[PDB]
Amino acid sequence: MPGTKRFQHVIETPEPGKWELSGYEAAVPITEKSNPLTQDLDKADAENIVRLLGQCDAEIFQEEGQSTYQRLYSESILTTMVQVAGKVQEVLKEPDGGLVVLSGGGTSGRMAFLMSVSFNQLMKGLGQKPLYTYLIAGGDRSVVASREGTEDSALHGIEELKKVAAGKKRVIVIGISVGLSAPFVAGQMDCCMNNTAVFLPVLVGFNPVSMARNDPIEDWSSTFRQVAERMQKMQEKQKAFVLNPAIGPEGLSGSSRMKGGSATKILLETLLLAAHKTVDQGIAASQRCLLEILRTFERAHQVTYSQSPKIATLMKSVSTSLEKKGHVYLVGWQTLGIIAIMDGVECIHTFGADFRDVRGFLIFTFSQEDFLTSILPSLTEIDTVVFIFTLDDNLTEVQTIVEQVKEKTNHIQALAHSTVGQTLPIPLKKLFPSIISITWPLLFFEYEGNFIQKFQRELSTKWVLNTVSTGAHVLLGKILQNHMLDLRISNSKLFWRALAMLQRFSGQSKARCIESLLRAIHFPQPLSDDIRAAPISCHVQVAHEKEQVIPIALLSLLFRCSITEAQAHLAAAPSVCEAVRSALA
Ligand SMILES: C[C@H]1COCCN1C[C@H]1CN(S(=O)(=O)c2cccs2)CCN1c1ccc([C@@](C)(O)C(F)(F)F)cc1
Ligand SMILES: O=P(O)(O)OC[C@@H](O)[C@@H](O)[C@H](O)[C@@H](O)CO
Repeated sequence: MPGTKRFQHVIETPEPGKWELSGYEAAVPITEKSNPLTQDLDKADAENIVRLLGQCDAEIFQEEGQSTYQRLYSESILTTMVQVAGKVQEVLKEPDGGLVVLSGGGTSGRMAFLMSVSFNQLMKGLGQKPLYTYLIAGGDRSVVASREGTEDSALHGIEELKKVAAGKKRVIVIGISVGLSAPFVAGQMDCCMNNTAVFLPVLVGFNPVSMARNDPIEDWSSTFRQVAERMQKMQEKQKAFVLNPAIGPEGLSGSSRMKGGSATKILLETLLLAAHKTVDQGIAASQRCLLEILRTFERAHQVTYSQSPKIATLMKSVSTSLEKKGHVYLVGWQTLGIIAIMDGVECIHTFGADFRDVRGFLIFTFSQEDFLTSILPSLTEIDTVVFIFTLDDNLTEVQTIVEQVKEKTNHIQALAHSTVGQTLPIPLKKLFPSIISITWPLLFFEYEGNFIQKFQRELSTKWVLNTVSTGAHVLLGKILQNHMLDLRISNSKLFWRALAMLQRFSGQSKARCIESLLRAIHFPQPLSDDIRAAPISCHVQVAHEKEQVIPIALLSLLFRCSITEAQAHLAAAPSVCEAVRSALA
């Protein structure tokens, strides 16, 4: 029938009580799963939220139990990390005609950017030509923009790869897709297997290959799963690699910007840094060198979340500023500035928030005075302003801007990284009464710009900002249990996540859920056979432009009513959340 092909991969909705027994839950990719720890995230208070998300983040370092999926510390994974460092080494010995690409969509693309900068610095600091570069779905401007739609083309990913692999003789392509999902990466990886003489594909994500994405890609013949299954066979001959530990579900279901983006840096910084740090020693990469670095990243989480109460407080101030109708400014220096901007942008698609709601700033890339003349005047009693810096930064540029921001605002908490024994100038820096001081041990670093210190600090800032941006929105009641129900469908994965949320919350059949979603997307047009049979990209392109698609679809189903009736009910209610929750009662 019309649509049977498009929706063939959709598993039927199970009867109540058989969600486990039907085999449905076992087929939900780890990355999309409901994290049991956060079943009541929507009820947790600020302090609980910090705790629940700290716990979730800790899962990245949890070891493999006794049958079960491999994890970061499992020997299969560390062995693979070693073999990849090794391949990275061959290139590093032979920089002429060598390149190393880090590629991903969305937050994977953002992580790829940071890491390619860092390792480019490191080879500069040694006076070697930079061998690294990034590739992000939608070109360079996707780094600091919400552009969720650009990950859905495999030809675009291959094109970008073609641009950059120029007339190189030896290219390593690290395809990063947390969900082993993005069509952007799948075609990069497949292209690589078709020219092994030059390309070496390495795929990074956090699903087992048997849960890799398997619905058709509109511009490509193979699925991500097939691609990944074939790379896995190539790994026996060391011609492709898959690096895919389970780190457990996200605390907000499917929000791979969080653990996924964290585990991406942890995993790839660890392995790249081992590789460099051991080439110049005339030693192979070994599990032992990786381990040192992993354990440092694991200390970094303990260090970070020991500041929990102050993280919770900052969340309560971010949440208030937004509950009223203020704005939140995230102001930071060098790469923490960027991480800040990345965080604020992700809030647009993640929570349906305006670009002003949580915005990042680097010293998007504004000057001391420029920020002072331009942005400073727009501030107000109710806003929250966050400063994010090292004691190594230029604290005279820092102290100025806080001086000036104190005038027009008082909610100004801050996030300061220091190596132990450094002191915070102005002991009357009770400009910041209750700072977030993260103090780091002394570690032995033989490289120039202390990269392990950079990586620690970036990760810890990432975690604080992610937990804050995310907690602030849950407190406002925008999250339903641990699901973001009212997302904007802006790519095929989101379209599938929407369909899944409909099955999970209504309990009704696949055909009904699908019908209600398409009716909601295409209203006021009725369901035709063309619409039913359309590529998912047509549904996406229409939904992207609307509001409350998913909640309307769900109300239609719960009330067993039309779209006209569900839209009128939604308008009768005080809020979307209240409409939905009271309909769920
Ligand atoms: C639509 C459902 C059921 O049929 C198979 C597809 N399922 C959706 C899964 C996976 N999709 S995906 O195909 O884009 C993908 C595969 C691999 C990486 S992405 C994404 C969303 N999925 C999903 C999401 C949420 C659920 C929930 C909502 O049931 C819960 F979060 F609770 F698990 C279930 C499945
Ligand atoms: O790395 P993946 O699974 O290919 O996901 C790629 C992107 O969709 C993802 O990073 C998304 O932009 C974030 O908003 C998820 O919280």
